[PDB]
Amino acid sequence: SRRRVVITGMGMLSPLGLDVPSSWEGILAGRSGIAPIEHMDLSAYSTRFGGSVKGFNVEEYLSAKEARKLDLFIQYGLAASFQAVRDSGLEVTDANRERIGVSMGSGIGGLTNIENNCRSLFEQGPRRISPFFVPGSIINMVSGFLSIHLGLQGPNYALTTAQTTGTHSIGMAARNIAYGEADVMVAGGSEMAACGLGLGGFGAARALSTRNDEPTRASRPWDRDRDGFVLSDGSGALVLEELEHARARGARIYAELVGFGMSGDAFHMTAPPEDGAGAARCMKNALRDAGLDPRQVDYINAHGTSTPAGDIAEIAAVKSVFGEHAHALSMSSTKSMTGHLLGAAGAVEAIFSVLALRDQVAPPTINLDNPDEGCDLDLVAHEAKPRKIDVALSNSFGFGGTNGTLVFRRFA
Amino acid sequence: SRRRVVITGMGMLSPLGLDVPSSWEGILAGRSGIAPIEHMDLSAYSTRFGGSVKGFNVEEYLSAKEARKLDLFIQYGLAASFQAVRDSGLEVTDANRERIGVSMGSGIGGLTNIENNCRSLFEQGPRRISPFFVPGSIINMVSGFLSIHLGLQGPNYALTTAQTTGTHSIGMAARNIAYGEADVMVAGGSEMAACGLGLGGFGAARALSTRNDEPTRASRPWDRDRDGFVLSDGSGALVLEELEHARARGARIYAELVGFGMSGDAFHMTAPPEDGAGAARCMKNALRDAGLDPRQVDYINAHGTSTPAGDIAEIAAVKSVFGEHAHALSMSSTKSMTGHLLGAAGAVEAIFSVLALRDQVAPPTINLDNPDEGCDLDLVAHEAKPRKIDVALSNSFGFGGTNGTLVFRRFA
Ligand SMILES: COc1cccc2[nH]ccc12
Repeated sequence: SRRRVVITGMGMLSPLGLDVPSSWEGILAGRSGIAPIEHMDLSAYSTRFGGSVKGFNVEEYLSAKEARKLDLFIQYGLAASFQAVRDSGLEVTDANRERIGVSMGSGIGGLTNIENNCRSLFEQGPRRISPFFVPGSIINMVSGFLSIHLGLQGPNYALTTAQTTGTHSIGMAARNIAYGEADVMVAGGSEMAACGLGLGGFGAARALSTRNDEPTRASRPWDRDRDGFVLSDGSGALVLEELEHARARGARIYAELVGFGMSGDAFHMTAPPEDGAGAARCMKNALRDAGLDPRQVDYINAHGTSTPAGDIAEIAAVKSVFGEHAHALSMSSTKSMTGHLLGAAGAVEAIFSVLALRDQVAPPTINLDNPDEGCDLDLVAHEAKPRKIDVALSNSFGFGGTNGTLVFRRFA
Repeated sequence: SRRRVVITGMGMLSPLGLDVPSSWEGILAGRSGIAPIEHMDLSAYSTRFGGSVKGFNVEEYLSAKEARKLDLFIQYGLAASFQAVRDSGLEVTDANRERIGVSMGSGIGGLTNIENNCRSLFEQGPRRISPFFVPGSIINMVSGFLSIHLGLQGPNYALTTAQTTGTHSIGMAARNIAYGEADVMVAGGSEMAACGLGLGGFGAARALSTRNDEPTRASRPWDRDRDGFVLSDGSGALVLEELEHARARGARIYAELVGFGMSGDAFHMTAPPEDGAGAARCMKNALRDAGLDPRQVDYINAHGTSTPAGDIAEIAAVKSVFGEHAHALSMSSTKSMTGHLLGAAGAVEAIFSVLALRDQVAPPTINLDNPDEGCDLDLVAHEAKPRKIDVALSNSFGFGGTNGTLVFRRFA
């Protein structure tokens, strides 16, 4: 019979910091993590900036010998996972190791490593491909390497649902616990797509902002002068735990995960429908799953990518789901500051949604200077808004018309 | 309680055939699909052979223009999915489309596309990268494109658990239906890693058989002369359906999906533990999920990759789980004929497990000329074995120590 699921630990690498508290301080202060990319020569690229993780030290987590074998997206996923497990206070024992699993996903996975090995292959021959190429690059190896390091023998898997990955990963890990396949899951996502193929490939789709001369203002969700998403790196991980398991060990509980929705648009490979029909269907599923009145929703962490079609589709979906209550809730895009962490977006944004509940504050949508036609909700323009938040919703929408919604509420 | 899940449609591309009946005819005849890889200079490579899909015509499924946008692994996944939906007879309507979802996965995803776009990037720079590079290469686009083409609005996602992908996709899709989130799911996996990067990547780890002189004899699970797995391409898709839904429309039911097990080894990144402790937990989890005693199992489709460590771990696991029944069941590796389809292995082997139930026959382990030390189970050496099969297991054990088991039962 369906059990309740709470959040007992969180971990993060973002363009705003090397952990949760440092990231959250940047969020509440309206700070941009977006800057010209230093790690490669992008003079031939139409976009030369993004949200980099600054000063990441993998040797806070892993031996340099093991780190060298792993794509950055695996290193970021392990860092957030280790932080979340530590933050939980959970002790892994022979008694509980079979009941603790992991679902850390990625949208694109080890593109940097795949590019570097493709260069070796093409310039020098197959004998120069790394022996660690496959286990060092494939998406499931966050879950794999975390289980090996911590001794987690529960369900072990990874989702890849493009920009919806971190939201789906957390929702499905919550379903694992809810229906008794696990008592604890580490769940979230990680992404490092800032290589030639990543910036070049999104560039070739003309999906990215090209505001190279003012990167901190590039990400401007619902602003009339927005011109596409800002590519960002990092990771979010949460420890999800069955309520009575958490209560039994005296865990600190940040919030309860009460609702999860999925829906497919069945509309277009990359474009969202302008009326937000799939996102509305996904939110309604999530609110019904949480047994809520839609009027209980106080805060929405929007997908809010800063694309022309995506941002307006979300306003349409929120108006359609919430009717007059759409004018009472606060909705913000933290991508205004972090940029778009792709498969990690829904993981970091789930964490920001939990902290909005802990601290009773709506994070701002920075850069919202001139809201576009129809973008007339409370979008928390410019500055953080202290307010009552009992229920918070986090939305993600990705390529393939794939939608995810998570519903969190305060736990007393 | 929980709804029952049945299989009403199946679809496949494999090295044996461009559909299920052709593939299955090859399986029961002990035919190898392994041959030197064509239209590709493998001179500098230690492995020059594998399981290719032969004579695949994508214009049976897609326009030339839509096919040009999509990696081969996506093409293969869509072909299996379209076959499976056709085979099921299901009519998608406005009344059921929100209850029909997709979970089609891949282990490695778009290596061929990444490789071809690397060529362009290194030679000519980023402005030659295809606009469809990202959506045409990411793993969730089989689910994406299938949902868009057929108007499916149910749960839309993609698993990526390396060589466990197909088994986990089908199992979690079955959970979706059992727990009322969907009435129908298309589930399985696809793979096309026969590029420089895949042959090169696995070859650099010396994981592949190098028996270039006799490719049809390379894949020889539990044989003392085995020297690693054989890389293979293709796809499997199953239509999963709630039982009352299938009966109401007069669906042809192949078999019932009664159990799903997951575990993590938490042991090593690429190698299983010698005693198969993880594979044992996973099978026991699957049988407990099915409410079945190990004694009720009649047929196991092994993971059976032809690796020294992998094959012996599976013998140890089966002896551990099944005790005095270990010899009574039949266990075969269809990878002896198909090679190792990686993320699609669990999908095509779920189909062969269902057809073993339909036709009351254990497929052979071909090339099992000299069983290794302790390989003394009924491994169905050389030739198919007609026998009673009421309960059939399909196991996958992949990188990161990720395990999956599906339990299928005869339906009457
Ligand atoms: C039991 O585990 C699950 C995995 C995936 C999806 C699910 N929905 C309801 C339960 C469930």
